[PDB]
Amino acid sequence: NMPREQLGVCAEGNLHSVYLMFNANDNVESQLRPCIANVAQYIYELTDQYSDSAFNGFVAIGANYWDSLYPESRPEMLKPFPAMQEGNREAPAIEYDLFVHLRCDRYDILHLVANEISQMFEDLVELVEEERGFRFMDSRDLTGFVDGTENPKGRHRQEVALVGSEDPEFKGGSYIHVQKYAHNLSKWHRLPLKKQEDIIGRTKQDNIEYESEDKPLTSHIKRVNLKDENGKSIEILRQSMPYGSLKEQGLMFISTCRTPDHFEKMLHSMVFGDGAGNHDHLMHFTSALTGSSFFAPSLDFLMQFD
Amino acid sequence: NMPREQLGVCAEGNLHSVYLMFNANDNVESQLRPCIANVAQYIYELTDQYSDSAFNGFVAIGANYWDSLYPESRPEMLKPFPAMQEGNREAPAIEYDLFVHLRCDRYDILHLVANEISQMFEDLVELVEEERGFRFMDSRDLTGFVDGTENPKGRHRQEVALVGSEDPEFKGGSYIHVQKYAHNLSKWHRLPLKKQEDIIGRTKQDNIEYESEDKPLTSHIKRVNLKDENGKSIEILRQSMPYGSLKEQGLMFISTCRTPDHFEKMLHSMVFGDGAGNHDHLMHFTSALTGSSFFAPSLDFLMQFD
Ligand code: HEM
Ligand code: HEM
Ligand code: NA
Ligand code: NA
Repeated sequence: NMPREQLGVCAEGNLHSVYLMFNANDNVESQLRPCIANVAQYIYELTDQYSDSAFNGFVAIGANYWDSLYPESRPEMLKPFPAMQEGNREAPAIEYDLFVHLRCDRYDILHLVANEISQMFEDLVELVEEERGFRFMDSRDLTGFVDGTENPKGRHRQEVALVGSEDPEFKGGSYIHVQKYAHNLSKWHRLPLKKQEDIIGRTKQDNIEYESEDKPLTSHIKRVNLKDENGKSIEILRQSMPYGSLKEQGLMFISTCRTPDHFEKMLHSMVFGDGAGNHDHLMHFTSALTGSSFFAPSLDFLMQFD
Repeated sequence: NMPREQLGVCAEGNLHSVYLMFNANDNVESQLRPCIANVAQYIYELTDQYSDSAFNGFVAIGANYWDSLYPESRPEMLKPFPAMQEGNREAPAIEYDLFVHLRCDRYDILHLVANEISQMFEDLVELVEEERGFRFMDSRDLTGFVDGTENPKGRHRQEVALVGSEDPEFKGGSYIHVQKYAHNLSKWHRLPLKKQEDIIGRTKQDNIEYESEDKPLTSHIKRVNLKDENGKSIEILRQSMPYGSLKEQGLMFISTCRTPDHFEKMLHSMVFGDGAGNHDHLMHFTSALTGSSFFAPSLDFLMQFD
């Protein structure tokens, strides 16, 4: 298995993270492609340098810019963010050329690395968005509920997240989708505890999954636990973290997967619901401000250039 | 000594911090004064609740708003930020009604506390500025030099920072000045090491103070180490931390002192220099974007209301 996946795609959780969205200047693709190689490599190398603080990271590339940078070849299923909307439940698409996802248990080291990576890009791209993620309590979303529990574990993570020999040229790569969710915390926190629990489908403190028969059809976990046309579970590996500040704060939702339709099917099920009009009531409490599709290739793919 | 100083004024350093600047709505002083009491108290109480992560904090009150909130009485020496400027060396004044200074070795807890404090203010004030500070490496400024070394230590901190029986009514309070310094890091980091060291007056890595005779008259430490009309050292207790992000980043300079002219004399010496036109060359590398004067009273002063 010659291609090497970037280490931050499947990494276990961290106390802190940085999210950097760049858009490229006109006609710079000849110069960026090798510069992206250096950055990808550096990010990999930093895993070992900063092992002490579990550093890890990845560089991913926007769906709408792939063909300016990599015109000769393409991931089989790559496409733009799947915009959708019903009522107040809006999932907009806002694409960026490049995404740099950085993680560590030390914040000072991410500040340093970010500064460094920014200098690596020279005057070839513009920084468009920057946000900083943080672990909240014992891996909780700012809603006060534990986020992460039913994620793939150990080697299953690789199985779920990484492209394999279905697409030989891009094996080691992952399909990435990012939604910046701005929570309405004042509205949420006026809910009685039982309502909160009924919206997620788990108890808050102890984080105990409801029994099947007890899960409401409008609950987050009922809506995003799907099975394929053959009964098999349809999974993703999420890497999301709380983010923001008083002005604006919520979840930086990140999906990683060997196929892009897993996230889409889940999102459809959340916005549009089950078919008897049972949608995801969690969506009454937060708003997705962005929606971006990327591909994060293997290191080896990124490096074959200049 | 009945008045109790707020615990965050003299606190030892922390890994993280939040800085919140609020301006009050029209004619709300009757309602704010007791609400400020609750907030001050809460911040104190949180020192014990979150001892595990060395939590501490203070609420301070702008020079230009003191008399709307506390018309009956005033700190003896309280006045606006001492604006000054020569050449490109600008120290502007931008005052805010209230400052909430929060600190902790855990960032998640500060996010929570900030959210909470914001809700305490209701619709009586507007949030105007928020920034987050962080320890960089072994307590270094983003210049790569250790910041803090010659600060007062142990009980001397209290001696330097806190008003005493010179002003009985406000004993336990401190005079606070805040400058948001935006560093030009690209410019700084093109300096050869010896130049950097010559600008600060200490060696970078080992942080060794230059000998007197070797300190250049334009070096930061030469300029801000002053003696009074009787030879005695003129001190302040700084509580500054690195802050910001790629868009903008530098030092959140914070001075705390029992008298406000200490910081002023230092700042004058930095901007205007020694008198043979030897100013502080550090100022060629960073720009002070804000300049705010506050008073942080004792808890007991703040609490005597409604
Ligand atoms: C405001 C944004 C969101 C929040 C606060 C949130 C929160 C949660 C929480 C608390 C859980 C239960 C703990 C766990 O099993 O991980 C969960 C489960 C899950 N979420 Fe979300 N989520 C959000 C958005 C999304 C989105 C947009 C998707 C997909 C497009 C998604 C997919 C999933 C999946 C696949 C599970 C595991 C369910 C299972 O199989 O048991 N989440 N989420
Ligand atoms: C860009 C903003 C600033 C930076 C990066 C900076 C950095 C430093 C550094 C690296 C030191 C030496 C280590 C130490 O003894 O603490 C120092 C010392 C000091 N600084 Fe600054 N400083 C800044 C602004 C200021 C300002 C605005 C003042 C006063 C208005 C000030 C007052 C002092 C004092 C009193 C000392 C101790 C000097 C001594 O007695 O040895 N600093 N500063
Ligand atoms: Na490098
Ligand atoms: Na409270």
